[PDB]
Amino acid sequence: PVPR
Amino acid sequence: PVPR
Amino acid sequence: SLRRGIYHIENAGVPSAIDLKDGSSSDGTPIVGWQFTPDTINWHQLWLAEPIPNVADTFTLCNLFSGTYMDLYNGSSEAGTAVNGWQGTAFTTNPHQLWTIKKSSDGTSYKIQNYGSKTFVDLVNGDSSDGAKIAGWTGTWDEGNPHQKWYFNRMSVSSAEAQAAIARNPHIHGTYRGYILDGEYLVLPNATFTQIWKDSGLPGSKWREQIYDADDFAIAMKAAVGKWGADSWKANGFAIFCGVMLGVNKAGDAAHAYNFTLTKDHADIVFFEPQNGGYLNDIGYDSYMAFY
Amino acid sequence: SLRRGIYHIENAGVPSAIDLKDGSSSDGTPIVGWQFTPDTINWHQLWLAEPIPNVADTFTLCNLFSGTYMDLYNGSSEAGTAVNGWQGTAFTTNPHQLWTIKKSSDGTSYKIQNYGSKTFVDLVNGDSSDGAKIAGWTGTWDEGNPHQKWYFNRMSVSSAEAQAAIARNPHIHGTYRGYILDGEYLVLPNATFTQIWKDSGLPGSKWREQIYDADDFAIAMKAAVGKWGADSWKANGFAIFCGVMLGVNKAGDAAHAYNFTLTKDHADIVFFEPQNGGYLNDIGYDSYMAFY
Ligand SMILES: C[C@@H]1O[C@@H](O[C@@H]2[C@@H](O[C@H]3O[C@H](CO)[C@H](O)[C@H](O)[C@H]3O)[C@@H](O)[C@@H](CO)O[C@@H]2O)[C@@H](O)[C@H](O)[C@@H]1O
Ligand SMILES: C[C@@H]1O[C@@H](O[C@@H]2[C@@H](O[C@H]3O[C@H](CO)[C@H](O)[C@H](O)[C@H]3O)[C@@H](O)[C@@H](CO)O[C@@H]2O)[C@@H](O)[C@H](O)[C@@H]1O
Ligand SMILES: C[C@@H]1O[C@@H](O[C@@H]2[C@@H](O[C@H]3O[C@H](CO)[C@H](O)[C@H](O)[C@H]3O)[C@@H](O)[C@@H](CO)O[C@H]2O)[C@@H](O)[C@H](O)[C@@H]1O
Ligand SMILES: C[C@@H]1O[C@@H](O[C@@H]2[C@@H](O[C@H]3O[C@H](CO)[C@H](O)[C@H](O)[C@H]3O)[C@@H](O)[C@@H](CO)O[C@H]2O)[C@@H](O)[C@H](O)[C@@H]1O
Ligand SMILES: [Ca+2]
Ligand SMILES: [Ca+2]
Ligand SMILES: [Ca+2]
Ligand SMILES: [Ca+2]
Ligand code: NA
Ligand code: NA
Ligand code: NA
Ligand code: NA
Repeated sequence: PVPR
Repeated sequence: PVPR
Repeated sequence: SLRRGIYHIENAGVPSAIDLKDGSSSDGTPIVGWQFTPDTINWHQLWLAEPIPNVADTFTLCNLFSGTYMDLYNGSSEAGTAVNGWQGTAFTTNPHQLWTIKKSSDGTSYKIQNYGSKTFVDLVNGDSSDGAKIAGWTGTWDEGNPHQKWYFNRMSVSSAEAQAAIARNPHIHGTYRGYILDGEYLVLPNATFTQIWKDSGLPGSKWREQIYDADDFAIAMKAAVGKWGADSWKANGFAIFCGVMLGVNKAGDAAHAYNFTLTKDHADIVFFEPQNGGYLNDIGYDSYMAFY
Repeated sequence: SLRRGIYHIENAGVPSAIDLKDGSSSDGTPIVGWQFTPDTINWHQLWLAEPIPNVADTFTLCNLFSGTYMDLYNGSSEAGTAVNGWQGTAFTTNPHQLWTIKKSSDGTSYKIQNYGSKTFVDLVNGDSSDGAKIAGWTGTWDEGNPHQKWYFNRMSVSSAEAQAAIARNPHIHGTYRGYILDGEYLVLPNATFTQIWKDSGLPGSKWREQIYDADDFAIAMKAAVGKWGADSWKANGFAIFCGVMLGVNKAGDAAHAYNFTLTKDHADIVFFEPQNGGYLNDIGYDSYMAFY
């Protein structure tokens, strides 16, 4: 996934 | 090398 | 299908864009036709289209500046019904703020239909004046009427589109790795990218061995564009495009840190030297790492 | 051999450090003994030791704050000769500013010999007073005299030492890649790391989807520590330690961005949450990328  |  | 993203929505008949008047966040702020300058940030004229799950071709349209939503006043199906900015949320069930957006009969422009009323966004009388009324109006999906046709000029890239632009660049090292940080990016004109650099204080910064060298300039420029994004816009669910790259020279015995942005057509990257504000197609290094 | 790096140089007899008085950059500013507070930045008491090529165990000693060099006044071999701050360069041939630094007879402390005079740095009379004279003085390499013995308390890590600290951490993903930016890093006490965070404006910043989310906080904190380094210190040839990490949770279905710093003993990393100023040994993510 993508950093949040 | 290392960024400069 | 219209893709998630940020759009400058331009009438097909006259060069007027959909404008939230004075960018006001007040409920019931008129949405009007207004002239625009290409290759700028048109501050009151950018719309984030968020697709609704389980409703085909239907979106909320959030004004990037105000954070308020395109709203058909009381959801009336009467011709001449006000279209305004109104407080809402990205995935609302309020049919006043839900818009079905599909290609017109010319296959290039779109029509914008209110999901509740089934009336269309209409630049009344095709009036090109600054502040011209935009209203919900009777219409059909197939008719040629340019009052109700809208070019969705795409101002953002996906992370997939940004990755493709990097991958087709001729200055990428064999060992390159990219690290994606967000999903959907507003692409800046160079004029705006430059203004953020000028206002950062970086133009006055001196190179110093290790303590403020290339990696400090490149990271400072990314931080400045991040700060500008949050401070400038009230909408959420997008980022501003500004990359950091590390690169190595042909001889493999010197490395450098710099930034990159995207061309107008969103197809290619352009390198940015944060030590002098220069844009380059070749910065004399091949990228072995990027984060953006 | 003493390694390149930043040192807090503490007398072996009394708890006085080598201090450039008032941190002044004026030529002929006295270098004196002065008391110190452990686990702080001792602003006037940090020295960058630069090894001279082709001269064994011989260095310049540059005050981190002033950017001026430890200088034996007119290179005199007379006992009681002033040791001062003086303008110079990292690889000078001026023997006033060249120091041979080797382990004393106790094998833990060092002696500091002027390369030209062959006299030693001496805390005159072992005086523990704030502002006590330090002078060049007759001596030998082997004698026990604590006036001329100095503990070189290492305040910096190499990039190799920082890489080793990351590699022995139990929260590193199998796919981890690290990207080193500089060579030699000043390690901050958490008290100072926290103060830079507090002064950054990040404590007041709100999380916002994509437009100011974890990656924006982590990059803003690295930029703030970079800016603080350049603005705080006049010496060159080092950086401040502050890392950015991207991490993925156990389930592999959520990622996060955060910072890291090093323990006092320089052996291990500690995670820093720039959204709340917390230090953690486990931040609930395994790092798959770092740059520092
Ligand atoms: C010039 C004019 O264009 C068309 O009329 C438009 C209006 O068109 C729309 O509303 C009408 C009913 O008023 C009808 O439902 C039509 O199908 C629909 O597209 C409307 O766009 C208004 C407001 O801007 O302007 C014009 O009145 C056309 O139907 C007319 O015959 C005439 O050619
Ligand atoms: C207490 C005192 O310690 C030693 O004397 C030191 C001085 O020592 C150094 O200089 C002397 C000559 O003055 C000599 O060359 C000696 O080898 C060298 O280490 C010096 O450190 C001064 C200034 O701080 O203080 C003392 O005078 C020792 O030699 C004395 O006998 C006596 O024990
Ligand atoms: C923020 C503000 O932006 C500009 O004024 C807007 C105006 O902007 C558009 O129209 C002007 C001409 O009036 C230009 O074509 C711009 O390129 C367009 O983006 C409109 O959005 C109106 C109505 O909402 O609001 C104004 O504030 C600019 O002229 C101002 O100096 C200022 O930068
Ligand atoms: C920058 C300045 O730092 C401190 O004063 C220094 C002083 O610092 C040392 O001595 C003090 C006690 O006088 C404490 O032990 C500190 O922990 C030491 O680092 C000396 O360096 C003298 C002589 O050069 O200069 C002073 O400015 C601090 O007390 C000040 O408030 C200020 O932060
Ligand atoms: Ca993100
Ligand atoms: Ca650096
Ligand atoms: Ca560097
Ligand atoms: Ca972000
Ligand atoms: Na109104
Ligand atoms: Na949908
Ligand atoms: Na003097
Ligand atoms: Na040497």
